Amino acid sequence: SFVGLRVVAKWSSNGYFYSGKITRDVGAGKYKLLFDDGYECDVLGKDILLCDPIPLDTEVTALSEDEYFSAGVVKGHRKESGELYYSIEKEGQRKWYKRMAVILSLEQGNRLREQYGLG
Amino acid sequence: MLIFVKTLTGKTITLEVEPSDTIENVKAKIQDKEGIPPDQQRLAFAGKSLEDGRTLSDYNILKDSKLHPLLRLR
Repeated sequence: SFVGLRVVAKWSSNGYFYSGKITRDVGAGKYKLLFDDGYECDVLGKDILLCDPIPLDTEVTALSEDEYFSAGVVKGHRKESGELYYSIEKEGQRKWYKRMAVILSLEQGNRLREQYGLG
Repeated sequence: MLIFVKTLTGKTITLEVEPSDTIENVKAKIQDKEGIPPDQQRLAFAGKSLEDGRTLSDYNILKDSKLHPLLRLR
């Protein structure tokens, strides 16, 4: 049911949500997640957003070219060769970011939980 | 100040630091959180190594609070 779905999920109380996919429901409200960067761990369902792609006008945190993460707003997405890219605006300028370069702060992800949270 | 550190496993962790933190202190913070001994840690920011003997301020990385640098272990 949720297995194989793309999600954004955090693994600590006050942590950031990172993109990945669910690989298993392990019960006790936990799910095994494979994050896109290769990290695998069990995460609480309350900490999973079943949101893919992240919707337009969501405030996110994105890794720019210069290797700083900072806040921006999603303005579009595109799928190419099976990879997803987001068009994100920062300080008035849009650039294209790989999916795995886009994360959510606690506050940013909490804004999505009512609509998209698991459970 | 919030920073991110990408480990060799693919996992990214956060830390709080100030410009006055020494690189050795950053490595000790990474050990404390993630268990990686400092002797295994080689840090970089945007392709430039952050070396023992220095502080974060020496690299002019930390600006205002909204910019969160990603350091990488190599």
